[PDB]
Amino acid sequence: SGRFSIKAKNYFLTYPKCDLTKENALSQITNLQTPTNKLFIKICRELHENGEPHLHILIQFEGKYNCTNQRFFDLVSPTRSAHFHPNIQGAKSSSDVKSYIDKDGDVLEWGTFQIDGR
Repeated sequence: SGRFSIKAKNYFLTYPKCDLTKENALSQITNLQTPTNKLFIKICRELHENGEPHLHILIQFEGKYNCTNQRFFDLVSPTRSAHFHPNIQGAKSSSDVKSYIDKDGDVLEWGTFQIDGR
């Protein structure tokens, strides 16, 4: 009846068993346009206990972005003719992002984050 429409300032992409690198995702994500504006970009890789390679992404736009289409975050393999459909998730938190941001460790840092208000 309804449609998939997400509206949040924070968005998290999850790629299950995705052999996609942070560089490719960083380039694709970075090259990924938005109706708002891309501020900070945090890409961290994580492997599941299932032995499947997972990737984590955390971006924060200056304004609330409407992710009512899972075609924008559509990442494909630039080395293989395979497409991947990441799961878009809206962070109901605000600063909580900073908490996770602190949790560094072999990750790609792009852009500069800025918490509006205190």
